[PDB]
Amino acid sequence: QVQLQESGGGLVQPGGSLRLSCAASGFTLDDYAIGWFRQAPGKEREGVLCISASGGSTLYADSVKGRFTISRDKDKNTVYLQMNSLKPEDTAVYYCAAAGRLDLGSGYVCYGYYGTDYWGKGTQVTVSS
Amino acid sequence: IVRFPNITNLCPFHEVFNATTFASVYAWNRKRISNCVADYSVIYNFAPFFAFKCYGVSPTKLNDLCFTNVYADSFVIRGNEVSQIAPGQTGNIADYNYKLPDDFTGCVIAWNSNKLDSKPSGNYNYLYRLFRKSKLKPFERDISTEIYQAGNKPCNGVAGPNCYSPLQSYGFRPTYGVGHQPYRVVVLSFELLHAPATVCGPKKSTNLVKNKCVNFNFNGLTGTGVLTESNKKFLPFQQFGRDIADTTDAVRDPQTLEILDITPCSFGGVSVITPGTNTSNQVAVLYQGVNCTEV
Amino acid sequence: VNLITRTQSYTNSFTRGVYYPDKVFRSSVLHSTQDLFLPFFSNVTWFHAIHDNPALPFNDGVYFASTEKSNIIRGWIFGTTLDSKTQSLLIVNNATNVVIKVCEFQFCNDPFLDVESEFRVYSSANNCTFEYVSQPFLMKNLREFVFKNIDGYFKIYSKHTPINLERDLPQGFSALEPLVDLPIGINITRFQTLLALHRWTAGAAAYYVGYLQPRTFLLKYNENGTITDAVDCALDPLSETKCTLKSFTVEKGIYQTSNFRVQPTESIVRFPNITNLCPFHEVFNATTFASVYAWNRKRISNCVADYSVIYNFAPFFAFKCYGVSPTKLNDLCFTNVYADSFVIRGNEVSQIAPGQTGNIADYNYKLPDDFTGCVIAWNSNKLDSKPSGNYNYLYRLFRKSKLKPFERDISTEIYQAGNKPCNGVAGPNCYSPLQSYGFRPTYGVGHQPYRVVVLSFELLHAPATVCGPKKSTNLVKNKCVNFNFNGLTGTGVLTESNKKFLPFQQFGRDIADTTDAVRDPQTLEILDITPCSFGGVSVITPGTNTSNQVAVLYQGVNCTEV
Amino acid sequence: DFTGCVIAWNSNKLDSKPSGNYNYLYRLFRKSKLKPFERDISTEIYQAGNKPCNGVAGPNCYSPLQSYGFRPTYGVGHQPYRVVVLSFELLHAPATVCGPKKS
Ligand SMILES: *[C@@H]1O[C@H](CO)[C@@H](O)[C@H](O)[C@H]1NC(C)=O
Ligand SMILES: *[C@@H]1O[C@H](CO)[C@@H](O)[C@H](O)[C@H]1NC(C)=O
Repeated sequence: QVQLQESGGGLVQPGGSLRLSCAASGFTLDDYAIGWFRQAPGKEREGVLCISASGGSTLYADSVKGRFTISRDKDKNTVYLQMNSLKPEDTAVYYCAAAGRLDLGSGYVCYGYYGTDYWGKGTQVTVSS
Repeated sequence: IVRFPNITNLCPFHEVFNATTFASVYAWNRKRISNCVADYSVIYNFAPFFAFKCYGVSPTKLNDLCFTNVYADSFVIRGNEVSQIAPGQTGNIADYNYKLPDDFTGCVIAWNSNKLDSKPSGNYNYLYRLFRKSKLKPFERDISTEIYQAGNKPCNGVAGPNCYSPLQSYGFRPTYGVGHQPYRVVVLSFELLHAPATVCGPKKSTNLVKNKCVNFNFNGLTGTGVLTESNKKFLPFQQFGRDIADTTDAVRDPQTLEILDITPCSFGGVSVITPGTNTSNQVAVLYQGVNCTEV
Repeated sequence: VNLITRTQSYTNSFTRGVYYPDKVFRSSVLHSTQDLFLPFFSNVTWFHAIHDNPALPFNDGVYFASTEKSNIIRGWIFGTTLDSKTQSLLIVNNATNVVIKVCEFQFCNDPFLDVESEFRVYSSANNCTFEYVSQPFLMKNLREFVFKNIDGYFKIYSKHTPINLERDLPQGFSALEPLVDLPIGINITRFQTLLALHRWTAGAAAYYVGYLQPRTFLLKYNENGTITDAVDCALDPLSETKCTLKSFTVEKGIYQTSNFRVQPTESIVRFPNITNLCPFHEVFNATTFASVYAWNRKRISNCVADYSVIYNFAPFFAFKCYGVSPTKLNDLCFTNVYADSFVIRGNEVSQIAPGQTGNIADYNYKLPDDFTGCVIAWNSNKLDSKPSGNYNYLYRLFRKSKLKPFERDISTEIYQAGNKPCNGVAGPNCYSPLQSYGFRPTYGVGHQPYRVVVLSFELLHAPATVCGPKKSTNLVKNKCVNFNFNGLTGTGVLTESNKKFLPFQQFGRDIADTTDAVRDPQTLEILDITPCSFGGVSVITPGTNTSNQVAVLYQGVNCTEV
Repeated sequence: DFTGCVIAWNSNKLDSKPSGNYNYLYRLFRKSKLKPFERDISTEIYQAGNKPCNGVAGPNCYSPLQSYGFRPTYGVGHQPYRVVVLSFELLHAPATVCGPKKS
């Protein structure tokens, strides 16, 4: 029922721009924290960026702060990623992931990192360098 | 002989009783079933439960009565909270997730789900409401998610002091006790004969007989009569057609569009002709106004 | 946008609009029914729209007719005011299906189809109650439809007939066949019809609209069950003869059809005698209000109670009444009025209501749960409060049992709450069941003193004495009029009674066990009663094979009154 | 054609316990309806299927004896009630029952 499919990518020169989007179909959780992940060949996959679902509290990683822009639209239940000024170390296998929000301490808190329920097939983003 | 309507559809009990996924208790899935024939004997073959639990009707008496609409509410709850699924119940689920009117006329089927809703790490996709300002009204659900406030100061969108989240994630494990195992619950509610009914069992209209004096209860009409073929042109949607005496003479069938005629069964009077009793005991019997063939 | 104009001509109805009253087959018989129909030779508004106030009233039902062949007409809308404040019907036709909705849509001045959108029809739907989908109805021709709403049930009948090149409605007969019934159940006072125009483009349309009335009809089924002729029962006396005799042919002779009477026109009002006016000024404002434990009670009778001037006596907000209405107190008439004025606490103002319990209720002042009257409470902090603190007001605190309705307690003593007798000394387990109210101008709203006046009205069990100044307009002297006299409903033509009703007499019984002289309580006048003129109607006519001319004879009445 | 007196009083004060009173049972299933003023004490496994029940309450095997649940917190219609009914046999034989009328 729940499926995560991504679109976009390719090979661009350094300093270029790309648009990546992963569409969530059949999602039913009321509160959830979807995340985007990347994994270069030879390195462990790590969290990149995520925002809250209720109001959109944006969070970023240090290495992609500013250069990565995200937006979540509830009309299509699809999250869109904007990347500009791409650099050679950004070449990796990029994935989209979806997971529910943690419920501890009687509050609404969105958590990423590991422990993700669902994942996408992934895409390849390469920099000519 | 008897009457039944033209229902040929089969009610879809396969999709509701098993769909490899269940909605949460706070947001219970509700489906309406109508305009079909419901076979409740095949329900046992879809879910691994023990026995039915019906209040307004009996489990063995669901294939005879004809209802207008059927409502099916499906969810998954904890093992010990199944007791809270009963008329006039009190508890977290009773007044915060699912409330039932005290005049419930239906059935409830609950059965364990330890082999599908339990994980070694721990299931967390099922949540139930914990805090609510007021008790839930009958047949009412809550979907809105917000930050519950139990203090004078506003929560202001931050779960600080006197700020809580009324959505607790269920903890399901394969090593948990029986009262904590996840259980699938389906509640079926029936509507009595207020509108033309649409859901009941497929018993023929007694395979309409011909050329015989017959008793009958046609759609609540009790009587007797002789039924024959018809040569009258009933317009597309007539059900009963009367005479000068305002009594029916030509009729349709709610199980097959046929036109038939009604006559009264033959009857008459009996007269006895005797000589004087002082003469002899021999008598003669005469049937008034009847041909000497039927007698 | 406003882009359509409309013109209205008028024509006769001829003999059209007879639908199968019941879905029952008959053969070669005549059936008399009573239902809604279009009365024959009635009034028809030929509408012609061209590219406007499409606010066409609905009444009880609607008969619609059209002769266009381009399928320009589509759907219908029904409602009572057709805004977002009330629900409305959304029967819209389509070449594929048909959809009906009920919701508080916002229709503009002229809903229409863009053609395939209905945004101009309505902006949005907020609180919807019903939806329905089915097969469409509409499929050189004359198309007739009849829509009605009985017992919350919406029924449509239709017929498509072939017509030659004829300017007006053709004669003959054509039955209407039922198509649809739905359970909507709303009030609908008017309806509109929608048109579809491509884009815009010029267009024209024409149709006929009529309203129906509940009448008694007679119908003739042929040998196949198709209606070929019908006869009205309230068109002309010959039709009445046909309906009574139950045939389509009337032979030479004289027949009796029905009776005639003179209908009443007005009504006559006869109130009790009036000489004085009620002294309302000595109760609401007297610079003195009795204590709650010992409340005053004033009896008001034999006067006119002008409740309108009550607002000018005390600075209160509004009345509150249980068995009567504050604005309707000037019409109903009561034999007795009781006034109970007292002073209570601000929070105790809410403690005067049937089915309530409190310290004041069961110990000071009690009223029956069937109380019929009004209560008026107003703050008096500027008169009953002192800087030192008011001390005159007292209220009872202890009592052995609850007070019965309309019971007061004034007797004082030393309440005993112990086994030993009090012996007249307030020592241990001996208290005083009378505490003084503490009133100060610096206290809160709920602790400020409040003056409460309770007015209790007695129903019409005795001769009435207290009510408003209703004029007893004399019922002229020669009018067939009805009369309502203290529960007696009657009718007749009524002169002045010369009869000598001695002062005790109020009603006059005739030989036939009925009144023939009545009494007005406002002025001691007895009135003579006779029945309104009435008689029978007969019809004299030759055989129907000769002519339809008839003569009407009214029995026993000269040509002077109808 | 009943003629007689009926006296009913709520006895929730003595027939209700905190644990729940199951003292009273009712028959739920029966092959045929009951004649007037007839009881039924016989207890057996009701059979609702073609196969015999064989004394085992399995499939299509029910118990026509269901225990009542009486509690003091239940609704008025759910509270236990005690009913005493008096029925009279009229004069067909030498009458035996009547009040103290002096001869
Ligand atoms: C039709 O309606 C008009 C408008 O009131 C009226 O003046 C006219 O007399 C009516 N026609 C007939 C035949 O009554
Ligand atoms: C009635 O039907 C018969 C055949 O069904 C036909 O011959 C006859 O003409 C019909 N009646 C009329 C008045 O047309």
